[PDB]
Amino acid sequence: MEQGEDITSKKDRGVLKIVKRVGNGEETPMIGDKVYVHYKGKLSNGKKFDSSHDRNEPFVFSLGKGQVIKAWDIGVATMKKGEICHLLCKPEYAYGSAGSLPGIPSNATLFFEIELLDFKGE
Repeated sequence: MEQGEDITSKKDRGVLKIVKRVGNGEETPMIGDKVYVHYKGKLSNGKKFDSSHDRNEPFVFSLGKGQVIKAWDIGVATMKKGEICHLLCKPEYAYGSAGSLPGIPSNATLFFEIELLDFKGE
């Protein structure tokens, strides 16, 4: 039984996490860390709207700086190196009413698969 963990501060089930592969040790990235991920995102219809693998390149960002949707700044901060999770993201924690068009509609829930490849201090 794989139940989603609500990892929001407001506990409004806006970001739900399920671990699919356990990572190494207990360390998680800190705000400001450079993080390296592979990911896939699907819309509710099951079609991919995004994927780093489809670009053949890991995605890199600084954690906690708003360089990614809120759901990722929250979610990746909970991941161990080597961890794979699924992350369900309500639009309020993603692209909201604006969307990111044309690929991500307004008011869309996003369904991610994320692998935390590595992270390091700023």
